[PDB]
Amino acid sequence: ICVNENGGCEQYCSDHTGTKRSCRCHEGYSLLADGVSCTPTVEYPCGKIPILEKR
Amino acid sequence: IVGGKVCPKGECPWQVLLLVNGAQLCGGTLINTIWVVSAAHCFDKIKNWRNLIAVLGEHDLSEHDGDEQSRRVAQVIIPSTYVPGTTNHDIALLRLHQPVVLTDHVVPLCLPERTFSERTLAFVRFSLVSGWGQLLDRGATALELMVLNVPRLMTQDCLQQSRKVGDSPNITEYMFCAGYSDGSKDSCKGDSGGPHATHYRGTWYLTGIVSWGQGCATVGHFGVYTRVSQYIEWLQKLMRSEPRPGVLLRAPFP
Ligand SMILES: COC(=O)Nc1ccc(S(=O)(=O)C(C)C)c([C@H]2CCCN2C(=O)[C@H](Nc2ccc3c(c2)C(=O)NCC3)c2ccc(OC)c(OC)c2)c1
Ligand SMILES: [Ca+2]
Repeated sequence: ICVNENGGCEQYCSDHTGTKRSCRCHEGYSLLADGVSCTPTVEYPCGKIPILEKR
Repeated sequence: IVGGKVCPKGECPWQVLLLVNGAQLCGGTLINTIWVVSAAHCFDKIKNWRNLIAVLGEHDLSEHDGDEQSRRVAQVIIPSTYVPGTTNHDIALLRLHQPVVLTDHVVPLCLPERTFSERTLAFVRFSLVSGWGQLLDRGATALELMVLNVPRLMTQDCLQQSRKVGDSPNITEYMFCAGYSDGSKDSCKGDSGGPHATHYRGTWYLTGIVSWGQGCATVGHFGVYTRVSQYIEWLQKLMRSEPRPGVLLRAPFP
């Protein structure tokens, strides 16, 4: 599943038993109930530009 | 950076400036509060390991505005496979003596997972390359942080599109080509160790390190970057390690 369009994940993707797929996030982010989207849990998460995010 | 533009202050917040005795050495990328990733070739001629400084939040080299943060580089970690004076395995992991403070001007770039990086990031065409390197081949270095958008090539295409030059190193599986063959836009020697940053679904990631080429913005030639995805496990294992005495440390690769 992960092989194609990142298994629908925003960040990381893990394959399991058959057609089971788990999305995950980098440290400083948590996964939303949709199971694909990652939301920041910290003030300065990695790979996001505060001055651009604050517009 | 040749053919780029000035990176607006705070839009390359993970960019590191490496200094030795106060002099411009290389670039680097911040991946968390205490680790910086740069190029192994940046440290080939170092004798004064205690005079290595990493500057975060830097933009204009002529003025101090208060957003700059200086830290001593406490450890330089290089792969066992890297040979000084050569091109392959061009990566260095730097441990800051004390953490940097995350602010609007100092933010890490995400070190991605190998899988994600190889099967998703490796296919994003364009990426940003940045530094205070020379503005032209045999030209003066920039006083303001410069940024350039460059397209990534598959190695087969790079080798086909390039002008067959002798003694020119091979493009290994630990490298990738990115840039332009028309002599208009490139990264340069002074940008060495700097980030090649990839955008994916609202977040930026570390895909490459400014490594080498056949002259800055040479026609028929692209810029060569260290393929960071190959070093994810190697970096992670070391960031989980306790500091060891001595600045330079050579670590087994793989
Ligand atoms: C063969 O190995 C070397 O040349 N090694 C080595 C060890 C140390 C230094 S240094 O001490 O000046 C340091 C402070 C940067 C250096 C310095 C001095 C001589 C050139 N140089 C570079 O740093 C080049 N950097 C560089 C980076 C990106 C690009 C280009 C050039 C380029 O020409 N075109 C576009 C992309 C360089 C060129 C050619 C190389 O190999 C063929 C190479 O390999 C690493 C590195 C080079
Ligand atoms: Ca400054």
